[PDB]
Amino acid sequence: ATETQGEHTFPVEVLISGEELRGYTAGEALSAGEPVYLSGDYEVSASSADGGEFLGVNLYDVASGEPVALAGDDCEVRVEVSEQVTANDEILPDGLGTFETVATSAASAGVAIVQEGAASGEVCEAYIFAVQGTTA
Amino acid sequence: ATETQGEHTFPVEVLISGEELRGYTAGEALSAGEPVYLSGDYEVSASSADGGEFLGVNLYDVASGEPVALAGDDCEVRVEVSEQVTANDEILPDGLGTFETVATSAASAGVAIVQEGAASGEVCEAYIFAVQGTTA
Amino acid sequence: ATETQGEHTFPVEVLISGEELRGYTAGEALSAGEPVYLSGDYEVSASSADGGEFLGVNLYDVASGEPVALAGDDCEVRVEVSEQVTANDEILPDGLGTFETVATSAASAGVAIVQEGAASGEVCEAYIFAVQGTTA
Amino acid sequence: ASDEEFARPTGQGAEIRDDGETYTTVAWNATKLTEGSRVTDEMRDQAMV
Amino acid sequence: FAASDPEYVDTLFREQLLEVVMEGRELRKVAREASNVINANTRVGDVPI
Ligand SMILES: [K+]
Ligand SMILES: [Mg+2]
Ligand SMILES: [Mg+2]
Ligand SMILES: [Mg+2]
Ligand SMILES: [Mg+2]
Repeated sequence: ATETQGEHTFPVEVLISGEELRGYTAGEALSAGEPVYLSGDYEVSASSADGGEFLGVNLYDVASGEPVALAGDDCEVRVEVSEQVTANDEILPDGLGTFETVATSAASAGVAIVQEGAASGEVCEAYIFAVQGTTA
Repeated sequence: ATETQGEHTFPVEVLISGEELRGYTAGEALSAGEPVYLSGDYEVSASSADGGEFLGVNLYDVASGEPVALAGDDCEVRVEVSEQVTANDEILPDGLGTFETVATSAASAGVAIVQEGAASGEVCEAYIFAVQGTTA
Repeated sequence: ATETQGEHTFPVEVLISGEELRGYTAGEALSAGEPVYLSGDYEVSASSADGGEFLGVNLYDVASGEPVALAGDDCEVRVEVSEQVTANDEILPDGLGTFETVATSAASAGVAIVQEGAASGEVCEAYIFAVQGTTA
Repeated sequence: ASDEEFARPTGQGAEIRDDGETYTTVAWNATKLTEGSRVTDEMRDQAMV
Repeated sequence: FAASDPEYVDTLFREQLLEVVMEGRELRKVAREASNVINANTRVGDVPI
């Protein structure tokens, strides 16, 4: 996620509000605003599509094995979307480093609610409210 | 919601506990204790029945276009119910400015859990645990 | 749960992190790490199996009728499992004062996610994210 | 206050008449404007500013 | 007419709000007189009989 002010591109501040900021270890190289899930014991990797793989979003860029700050549920976040989102859309991880709507995905429940709408490839503002692990 | 004490009517304190207190713009006239959902970008309106429309409860009375405060999830709240609720009932908006049980609605999951039971038209004490939005 | 250091036994602390520490009345004798649900008006009892019965975990040992502190959602907890948990596993009440995987239960959705894997009868580190009640 | 008006022509020994100052109000309804930011302690140390 | 308080009741002054808030129903406080009061050092304890 990035913001334009003239010729300049700026790093988007992922966190709008919230205090659910938690330490994990990176299972791989992660980028800011990337949705993540537990890949091992206190270890997080980037989410695949279609649900069951969401703990939060990564707050700054990490290499593999490094300590990650994660924004969980109870956080308002600036996040990138792969499609058009309206306000009140439920979104979950896309598998592509982004969020997509529950409507588009093969899943049936989301992890964040869209507070400010955005086009494909733009930054929405969302509230994280849920976690998805494995249910079998 | 309101409380009769002889000749007097008192406002009911919507917020029992919690710090999930977040700023939005009212899309219509809203009253204290009323359930709401996102109708536009950071704009909130009164929820309709059968789920997919809940962000929080309106904390104080507002006219259309005014800045509103909401209690979201991890708030304990005082709210008005359209039917008898016992403890451990899951509740969601009824579309009438009040709450009903998941069991009565066409929805399959709620947004709050009843801690203190109430009769129809009276104040229950509930804990907000989820938000519900558009899933298609 | 407990820890051995030579001849000495020490209690395990249930709460790893989190501040959703809320007060209820015990409806039975409850032990540290025990999952509970609302049995009555602000009154909590030990959860049965297969979902629809979870508000939090009991933070310290209590007798019947005594005030109890619960960790709710937003809390990282040290809790005991009946089976092998891996990271990312969703867990919910077992009916035995312990936790089992959503995979093992008749339920489709969990209340906590396992962060640190553990064997049968051992202590996992888990994050509580949801509450469950009566949906009919 | 109401606008300045004009005194009235009068006979001698006659009753003076009233057109006293009449009043109204203008309302204000202040809106809360807020701004916030957060910085980590390590950022605060390391930054050149 | 002229200038009277019924006209300018919100225009030239505010209706008083009394600085004293009058009480609700007060329940009868007796226990401190009606029993022996023990300032305990501990939340749990026992009294010898
Ligand atoms: K939450
Ligand atoms: Mg908050
Ligand atoms: Mg005369
Ligand atoms: Mg005149
Ligand atoms: Mg004793």
